[PDB]
Amino acid sequence: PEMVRQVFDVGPRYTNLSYIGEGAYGMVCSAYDNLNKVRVAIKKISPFEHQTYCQRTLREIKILLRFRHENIIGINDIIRAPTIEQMKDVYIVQDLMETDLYKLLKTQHLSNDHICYFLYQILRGLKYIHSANVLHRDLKPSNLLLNTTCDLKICDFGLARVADPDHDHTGFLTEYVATRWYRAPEIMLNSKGYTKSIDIWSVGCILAEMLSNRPIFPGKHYLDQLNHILGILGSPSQEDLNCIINLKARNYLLSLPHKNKVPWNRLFPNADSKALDLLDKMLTFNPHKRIEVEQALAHPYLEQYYDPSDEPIAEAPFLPKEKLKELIFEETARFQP
Ligand SMILES: *[C@H]1C[C@H](C)OC(=O)c2c(O)cc(O)cc2OCC[C@H](O)[C@H](O)C(=O)[C@@H]1F
Repeated sequence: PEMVRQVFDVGPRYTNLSYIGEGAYGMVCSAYDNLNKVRVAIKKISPFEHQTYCQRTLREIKILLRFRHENIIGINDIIRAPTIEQMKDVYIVQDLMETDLYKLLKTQHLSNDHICYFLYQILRGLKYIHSANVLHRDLKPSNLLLNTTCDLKICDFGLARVADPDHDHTGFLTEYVATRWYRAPEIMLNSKGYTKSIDIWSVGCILAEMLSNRPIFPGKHYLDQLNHILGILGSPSQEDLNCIINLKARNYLLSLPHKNKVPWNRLFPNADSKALDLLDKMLTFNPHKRIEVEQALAHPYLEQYYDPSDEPIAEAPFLPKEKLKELIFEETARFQP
């Protein structure tokens, strides 16, 4: 088997490997597809020792095999051993992109036209995801891939879940898995992240980061994340506080000194005014007042791209590790000769 840094056993169809980056449970390589005569991306996954890893791998495979959308990366092939006894790793083959938005923002300033086009494609993909009753729950620059002509695709459904708004309520300061800087304020107050507004907040954070090439809320631990959010949004209104019935969460907010809102055009003096208007509506403190994906697509900032007939929706909306390995084996059987 061909080896990189680690067994990367994808031959003989896929040859001439090059290291790219990292997935959750293994590395990502580029390779030559000898059948299709094009280079592809391959992610190695080794989840079978841990139950939670098998959960993350199975649910992502299930979601991506049903999804078909121009702004969501698809699974072209899945490589694994012919038997459950022999399969230790799984390889996911996907289109080879040029970069991810995290790396791009490290060194490239975006024109307003690029910001607009990137945001349009994120929301177009997100409309499809949400139309399937699915939440991505970990949107961030490193999970957005771009090709050489700036077509954008959403990657990593590792933390995705079916929406469950009737069971979203939780206590104050309960732990959360998704990446800190892109967490909506209600995660730290009273939300399990089971509603679609959790994704819109992350997109708002991504928009702000495209405007300035730096994360807008770079919190350095759990409750510090809320410090950063309130430091820019200012203190929540009485009405928004009244929507927080949990006493521990509400009294925490009531204990804070008053904070003024920082105007978006002071933070982003170069930004298009329409982009800042949409940014404000995505980074709304109250999740029930936060703009939804279809409203965001219809916002004037995105007028040159908006076309609901060309923004498709899903046709079909949505355990011991040994049973999960068996389910992963079964879910990947369609790609076997
Ligand atoms: C999803 C992982 C897929 C395999 O990533 C890619 O396809 C991919 C690509 O085609 C080109 C480049 O330059 C990077 C890349 O993935 C980078 C890894 C990414 O930031 C996350 O860690 C992922 O795993 C990704 F969402």
